[PDB]
Amino acid sequence: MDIDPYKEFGATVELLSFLPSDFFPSVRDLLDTASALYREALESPEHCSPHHTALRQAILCWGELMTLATWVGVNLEDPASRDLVVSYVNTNMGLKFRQLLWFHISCLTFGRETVIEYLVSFGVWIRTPPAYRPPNAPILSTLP
Amino acid sequence: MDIDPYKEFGATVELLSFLPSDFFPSVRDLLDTASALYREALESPEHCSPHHTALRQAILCWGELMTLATWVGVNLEDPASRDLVVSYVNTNMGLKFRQLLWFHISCLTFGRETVIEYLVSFGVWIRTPPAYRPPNAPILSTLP
Amino acid sequence: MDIDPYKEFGATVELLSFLPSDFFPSVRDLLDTASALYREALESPEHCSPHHTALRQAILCWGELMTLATWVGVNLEDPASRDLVVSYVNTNMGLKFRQLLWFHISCLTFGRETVIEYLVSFGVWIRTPPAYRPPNAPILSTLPET
Amino acid sequence: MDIDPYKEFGATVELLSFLPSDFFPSVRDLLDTASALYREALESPEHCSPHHTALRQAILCWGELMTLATWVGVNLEDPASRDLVVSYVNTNMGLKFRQLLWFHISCLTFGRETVIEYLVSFGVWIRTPPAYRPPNAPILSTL
Amino acid sequence: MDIDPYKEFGATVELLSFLPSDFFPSVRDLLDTASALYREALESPEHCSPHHTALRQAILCWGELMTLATWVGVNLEDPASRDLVVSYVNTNMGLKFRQLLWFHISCLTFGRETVIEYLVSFGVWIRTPPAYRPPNAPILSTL
Amino acid sequence: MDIDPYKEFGATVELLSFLPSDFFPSVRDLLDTASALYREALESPEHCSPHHTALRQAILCWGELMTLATWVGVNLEDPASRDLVVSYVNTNMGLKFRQLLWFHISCLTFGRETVIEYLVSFGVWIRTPPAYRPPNAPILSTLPET
Repeated sequence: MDIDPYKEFGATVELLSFLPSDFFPSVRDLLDTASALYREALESPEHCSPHHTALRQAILCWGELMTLATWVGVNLEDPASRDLVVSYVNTNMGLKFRQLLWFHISCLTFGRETVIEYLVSFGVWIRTPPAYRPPNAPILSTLP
Repeated sequence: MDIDPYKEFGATVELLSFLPSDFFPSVRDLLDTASALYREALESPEHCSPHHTALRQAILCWGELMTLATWVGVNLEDPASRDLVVSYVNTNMGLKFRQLLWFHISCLTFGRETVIEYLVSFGVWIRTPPAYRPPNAPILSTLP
Repeated sequence: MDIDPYKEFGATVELLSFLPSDFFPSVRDLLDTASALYREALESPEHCSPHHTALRQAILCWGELMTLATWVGVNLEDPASRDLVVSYVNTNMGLKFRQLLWFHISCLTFGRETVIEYLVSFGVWIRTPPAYRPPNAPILSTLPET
Repeated sequence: MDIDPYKEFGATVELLSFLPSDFFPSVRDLLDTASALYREALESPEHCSPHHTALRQAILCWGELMTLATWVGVNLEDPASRDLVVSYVNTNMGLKFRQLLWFHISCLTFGRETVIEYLVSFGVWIRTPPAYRPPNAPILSTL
Repeated sequence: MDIDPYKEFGATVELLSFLPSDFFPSVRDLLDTASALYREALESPEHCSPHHTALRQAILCWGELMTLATWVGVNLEDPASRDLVVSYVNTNMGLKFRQLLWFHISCLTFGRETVIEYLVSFGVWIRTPPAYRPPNAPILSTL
Repeated sequence: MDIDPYKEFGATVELLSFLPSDFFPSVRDLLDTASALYREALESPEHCSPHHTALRQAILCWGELMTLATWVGVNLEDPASRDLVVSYVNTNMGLKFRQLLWFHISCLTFGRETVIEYLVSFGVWIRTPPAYRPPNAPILSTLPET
């Protein structure tokens, strides 16, 4: 099996792997934004859009990892391996979760084509020397 | 946040929690069946159906848990906590994964309404005393 | 005040008395069925039918007895008395509770006319000696004609 | 299963919490009024309103509860246990029966909206300080 | 900036000066009635009337005031100061809250013109000499 | 009782929480702005819009706290207690007062949709690391299309 999580939405792992790994925001901010903007539609009994299904699945899965961390924070005596597993869970899967949440939340708000164009724009802007690029980096916005 | 993984497809956690916990098949059989029957459509660049997106997400997530188990099978010295975490990962999340995979694979093949009717049928059939129920339990099939 | 639970629904008590005592499912199975199949409709602020209203009163009449069962545990300092009370409440009233729930849920799930026909047919089967009786009793299901 | 006894009739336990428990009449009076005003209807072969179904089921539950006292009277071998259970049954489980009977008799006699408005108005009377509260409490009438 | 709390609803502080301060009910009753009659509407995602906006803002201000007592309880190091401020907050600033809550609940229940007429009529009753004043004060009803 | 000030106006608290604490003007500047721009409309006997009614309650809720500030001065004979009370009242409640006034006055002066769009856009700018962030933050203004 080879399931690419971005192949049905028109992107790839390489494209999202184009931008540096520190450009994505924290998990808490993403969850706050999602709850603030789309909770109603995320909890309805409707196939609102293909993005809603993916977001629901991802949040449901993250809940189980959180419960696992809480359980292993009690059931396990040794604090050495406990800390190691906690850090692993909060870093390795956290990066992927951050990328997926960022992509889906941005595509719901600004539209998928705009996000796919912005990826290419920022990737090129960040690699050309500074003296020959515009001083202001691109940013997603709605007001003119 | 309250995301029910079955609310957009017309079911609930209670309904799927109606049938006993031992009725679902193993993970390996489900993966074999999925690979045999729908790999082509699962790997295309198309929003084939809302079920394909959920299956892709679930398989992608299960891959990370498998990689985590492999990593902790080496990086961790103590075999006591290692075994505990391995068993936890292979049981607690395994049950949920089995339920979700069974539901989606059955709904792709036989249709969602048929699976929702079969749930109710089997749940009632299993609770009435034996002397007053038909000796043959219901089963999903295609041939007459 | 002579009141019969099944008279406004087209049935009677003598019709329902033919069924054997071991025919009915246990209370926990009936509660699980009712929950899983009608939680949303049983909590709505809307009238749905006489069956829903009839069930919404029996469920609460049983819950208060369930609380009474626990109450006597920490007030009555006599194992014999508490055991007798608990067993009486859990058998004598439990049988009627099961019988009522089964009838209402079967009217909900299969239609009322089908339930009445099934009862009429089961009576005949149960009233004949086993020697001349077919080994298998009737089963409840629906028919295309309605 | 989180079921409200009045959710389907346009009220809730919150609204009925306005009235004190010393306001409802005894069981005997409530049963007498029902037997004098609606016996034939309650013994009919069909349903007339959701109120009739509710009253029928409540009266059946109360009768099944009353048989329990008679049983314990002759099957229990201890006086303290033969009295504690009877007192509990006749005092703690009679309050809810009184409230339900009052609500369902009043809704059949005067009308549902009238009962809702009567509760809303009694709340205002009971909330007022004594120095300004009238001496006559609101009452239900159908003249 | 010379703003009247009731200038936009057809009344003034002059009219509300007819009623004595011993006539209004306690805070608990007023909050209970609101929670029992208008909770869902007050938690809605849109405005229904100017009364809902006023009630929302007043309840928020009251809650922010209530947190102050809890804070002073654990951050003040003196008993006299830990009591004087609490007494002030709970006695001097509760009167206005009671008046506003009474006005806004009564206008939603019975209607604005009814409240204005009720105030005008209560003035006449309170102004009369005792030797001729009736024993029953006017009351608001919706039967 | 869960009540949110900005829910009937199309916004939320999490949306407004992104703005930094030093973004808002001081209380005296907001009061001067409100006076100079809407004294007549805020004293009229007519309903004008939900914004005017919302402001007319907050102004009085703040004035009584302002009076309370003075009252404790001539009753509490303890510099520490009075200073703690005054500072708490003038900071903790002052921040919320400023945040509410700014939002309502900005909805009055620029239109509500513009305010919501500006908040949505400012969040994105503030959520990115400074290294990849343009030096200048967005500014609030109106556009011909409406």
